[PDB]
Amino acid sequence: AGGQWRLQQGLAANPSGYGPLTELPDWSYADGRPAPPMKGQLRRKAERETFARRVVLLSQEMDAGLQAWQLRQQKLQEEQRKQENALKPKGASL
Amino acid sequence: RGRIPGRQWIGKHRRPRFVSLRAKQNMIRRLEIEAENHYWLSMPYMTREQERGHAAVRRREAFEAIKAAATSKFPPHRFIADQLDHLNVTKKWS
Amino acid sequence: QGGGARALDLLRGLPRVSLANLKPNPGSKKPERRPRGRRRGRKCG
Amino acid sequence: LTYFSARKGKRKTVKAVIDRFLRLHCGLWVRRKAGYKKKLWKKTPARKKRLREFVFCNKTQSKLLDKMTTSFWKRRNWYVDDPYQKYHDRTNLKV
Amino acid sequence: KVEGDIWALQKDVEDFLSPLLGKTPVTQVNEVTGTLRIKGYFDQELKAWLLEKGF
Amino acid sequence: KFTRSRIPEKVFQASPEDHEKYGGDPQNPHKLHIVTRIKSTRRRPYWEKDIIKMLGLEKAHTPQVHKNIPSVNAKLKVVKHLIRIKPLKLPQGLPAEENMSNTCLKSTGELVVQWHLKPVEQ
RNA sequence: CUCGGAGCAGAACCCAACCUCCGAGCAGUACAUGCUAAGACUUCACCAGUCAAAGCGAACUACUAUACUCAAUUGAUCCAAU
RNA sequence: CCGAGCCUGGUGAUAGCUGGUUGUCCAAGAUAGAAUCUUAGUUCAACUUUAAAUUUGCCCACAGAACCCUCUAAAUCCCCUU
RNA sequence: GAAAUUGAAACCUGGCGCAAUAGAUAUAGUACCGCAAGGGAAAGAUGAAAAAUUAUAACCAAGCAUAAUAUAGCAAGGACUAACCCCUAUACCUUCUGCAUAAUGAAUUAACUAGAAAUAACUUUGCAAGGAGAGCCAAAGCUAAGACCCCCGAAACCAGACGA
Ligand SMILES: [K+]
Ligand SMILES: [K+]
Ligand SMILES: [K+]
Ligand SMILES: [K+]
Ligand SMILES: [K+]
Ligand SMILES: [K+]
Ligand SMILES: [K+]
Ligand SMILES: [K+]
Ligand SMILES: [K+]
Ligand SMILES: [Mg+2]
Ligand SMILES: [Mg+2]
Ligand SMILES: [Mg+2]
Ligand SMILES: [Mg+2]
Ligand SMILES: [Mg+2]
Ligand SMILES: [Mg+2]
Ligand SMILES: [Mg+2]
Ligand SMILES: [Mg+2]
Ligand SMILES: [Mg+2]
Ligand SMILES: [Mg+2]
Ligand SMILES: [Mg+2]
Ligand SMILES: [Mg+2]
Ligand SMILES: [Mg+2]
Ligand SMILES: [Mg+2]
Ligand SMILES: [Mg+2]
Ligand SMILES: [Mg+2]
Ligand SMILES: [Mg+2]
Ligand SMILES: [Mg+2]
Ligand SMILES: [Mg+2]
Ligand SMILES: [Mg+2]
Ligand SMILES: [Mg+2]
Ligand SMILES: [Mg+2]
Ligand SMILES: [Mg+2]
Ligand SMILES: [Mg+2]
Ligand SMILES: [Mg+2]
Ligand SMILES: [Mg+2]
Ligand SMILES: [Mg+2]
Ligand SMILES: [Mg+2]
Ligand SMILES: [Mg+2]
Ligand SMILES: [Mg+2]
Ligand SMILES: [Mg+2]
Repeated sequence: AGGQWRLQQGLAANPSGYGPLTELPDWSYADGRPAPPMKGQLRRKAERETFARRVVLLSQEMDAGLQAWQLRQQKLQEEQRKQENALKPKGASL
Repeated sequence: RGRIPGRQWIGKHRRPRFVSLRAKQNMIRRLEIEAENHYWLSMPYMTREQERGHAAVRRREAFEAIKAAATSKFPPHRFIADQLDHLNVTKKWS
Repeated sequence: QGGGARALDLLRGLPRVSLANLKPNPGSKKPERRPRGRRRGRKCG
Repeated sequence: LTYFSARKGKRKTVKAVIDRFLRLHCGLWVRRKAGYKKKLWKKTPARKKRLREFVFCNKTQSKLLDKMTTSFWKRRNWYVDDPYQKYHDRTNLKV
Repeated sequence: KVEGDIWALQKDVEDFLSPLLGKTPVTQVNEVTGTLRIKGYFDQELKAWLLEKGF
Repeated sequence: KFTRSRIPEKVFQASPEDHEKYGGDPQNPHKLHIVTRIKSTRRRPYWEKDIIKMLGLEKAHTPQVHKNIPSVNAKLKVVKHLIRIKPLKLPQGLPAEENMSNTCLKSTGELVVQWHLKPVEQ
């Protein structure tokens, strides 16, 4: 219930998804010492990090590939100019 | 008194099936999702010429790891300690 | 020289070798298959 | 096939295989093409030449003939002036 | 017929065969029987290598 | 006979009305996709099952990021009826080495590089 | 009841029915349709079947001349005749 | 209890046919055809399983694959990139 | 399916054999069945002492008795304060494209009753251009070990006996 409304607010459709209700620690020691991280949150933290690194890796490959294609186009243009020079024409035109 | 000849949902004479109000809404809901997928596939970031070769280095290195793991199969090492530790089954108190 | 000397002085601290603690070398005794149980029973292969 | 003979308790050799096939020590079997002596007048010379060839057998046929013959026929022979001596071993074979 | 520290032999074999193979060879060390098993045919190379070592 | 379907290229030509509806910018196409499988591969031909495995969409409702390139889009067009495609948004840019562990993908398609789990003070 | 062509099977291959049609169990011309040998095809296996450069030997400086024309035009092993 | 007695022996006759086939746990696993007195079965392929070797497999960009003919079909083959 | 040829060991009184549905059929070829040839069983259980018989306690299958039964349903499960009431659930094996199937087998208990091995290959030791305790194999082989191949059933055919 209310999955669509949560999406309209930028939240996860399932309340068990990302948010303070899930990711925050469930408990802590009475004296105030924080509890060790929950095993579920550790799995999500590692899974999110791999997704973040994959985003960077894909972005850098496309940026590098676009530069390589642009570099080839610049190189191709320069090659045409060099071949224009040759021996001076003679004959009827002199 | 009203019976469908043979099986209900197969054959020349079948039990009629009617589209409910929510059945239409579910199909329209999935149609809207696919319509938005058409839009996001209409704007590629790079052309086919620019895309070519931009990930060949990573793909080649990925397959070399597969080859390395495939050709690394071998029996595991055997240790003297493992064989000698079996004598402990008859260890007794003095 | 950790192959000969080490394999013998280690044996000194172990219980006496007798007929009650002898095992075959691993991989030299393949398990015997019999037509008993759900897996290897019924039509028995 | 007789897996255990009644008099010696040993596997027997099907002599029909011996009269038709030659086993090279490398594991290959050599045979002649069927019908290479039949109706040669109605066969083209290109076809007749293929019939005269000494061909090998595939894995299934070679494995089948190995089961039908005992270990005597798989031993290494040193016949003097053996025509098939050079074919008993493989050279430059990978995998 | 390898006696003593067979693991010392494996490191020497891996160092010797690395330039030829271009990679670390796949070897198995059998401490119980004193046997070193190496993937690939290197009998001629190892016989000369062991002969040079004085064995 | 039921065979593979050739989608006309006219289907993937966005009209100006479509841009206003979805908010995309044709002159600045999104770099990456956010592909999520919302339909089962069962009761679908085997070539659709294989492509789902190639895209890493084995588990439904698990977001996966793919590059917005013609080769990747070609696979998406085959299984476009089994997936939801959304553009990846970077309000604070690409994650850096310092904030790799503080990233989260919101339901709006935005990847936020800071995730404090605290209400906003504004 | 075996073999070949066409439709079904419209475009690589393949694909059935006591499905719809037409055929084959030869003939003719050569007498190098001599020998040998890379690489291939293959009737969904096998058996069988098919195409072949180079080379040897011929032919040849007129002969769409170099694995005849032709779609099928056919039968394994054992054995028998010599 | 005779389309040819009964008992014993050959005899544990043979049966492509029917029935049955005994502890626990996990894993991979549904497969074009060809031949056959053969279609209630087998053998070879195909598929599946295990072990092993080393290297591309799948998805696929252009370019490319027939005339004869009425459906100017959905598609396929080939195929780098990814 | 040979042969020439080859050529060894050989100290009865033992058992990783059975223990009353086993091991011989056997307490016995008896009882019983058949004109005959022939077929062919079942079972026993105290203790040192029965010239200790008021002895040797007890608990264990199916079947019953102590103690019939209360709406409703493969008879159970989730449960629940509560057996039932509520909710959920079409026995099993075999055989099949597919069985709650009104297809097969099964009243039930106890006991008995069904995967035997070469060819290579693999795995693990030994030795190594040699291996093997004459033979055999060998272009890393060879020797040794481990590991794969069921039960019941015809109508028949034949030989020799026994029967009007
Ligand atoms: K019907
Ligand atoms: K089974
Ligand atoms: K199974
Ligand atoms: K049959
Ligand atoms: K049954
Ligand atoms: K039956
Ligand atoms: K019924
Ligand atoms: K039925
Ligand atoms: K019946
Ligand atoms: Mg009905
Ligand atoms: Mg059972
Ligand atoms: Mg056609
Ligand atoms: Mg096909
Ligand atoms: Mg073929
Ligand atoms: Mg020529
Ligand atoms: Mg009578
Ligand atoms: Mg039988
Ligand atoms: Mg029969
Ligand atoms: Mg499984
Ligand atoms: Mg026949
Ligand atoms: Mg059949
Ligand atoms: Mg393909
Ligand atoms: Mg390719
Ligand atoms: Mg008895
Ligand atoms: Mg007696
Ligand atoms: Mg009782
Ligand atoms: Mg009820
Ligand atoms: Mg109910
Ligand atoms: Mg039926
Ligand atoms: Mg049912
Ligand atoms: Mg009933
Ligand atoms: Mg029944
Ligand atoms: Mg029946
Ligand atoms: Mg009964
Ligand atoms: Mg066995
Ligand atoms: Mg065996
Ligand atoms: Mg019976
Ligand atoms: Mg007879
Ligand atoms: Mg008689
Ligand atoms: Mg009378």
